[PDB]
Amino acid sequence: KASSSILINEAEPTTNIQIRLADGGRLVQKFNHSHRISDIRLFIVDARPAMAATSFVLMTTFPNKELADENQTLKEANLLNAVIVQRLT
Repeated sequence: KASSSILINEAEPTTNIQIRLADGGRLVQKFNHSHRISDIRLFIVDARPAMAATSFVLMTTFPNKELADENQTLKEANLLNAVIVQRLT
């Protein structure tokens, strides 16, 4: 089952990415530093009813860099910003 319930524990430091829609839509995504952004694929697929065919992108603001994962933990990307911004257009 797509993660979907990816929630940030209230006892450990984890990264949380939020996504807003240019049409007045908003979604919250919480990820763990030891997880792989690949998990987002199942999560998105779970709530991918409208995104079905929407051009979107995910990027962080602090360092101002384009997302970049791999497959292992999330911090391994060296970009663990904790709070990232995702745009939907």
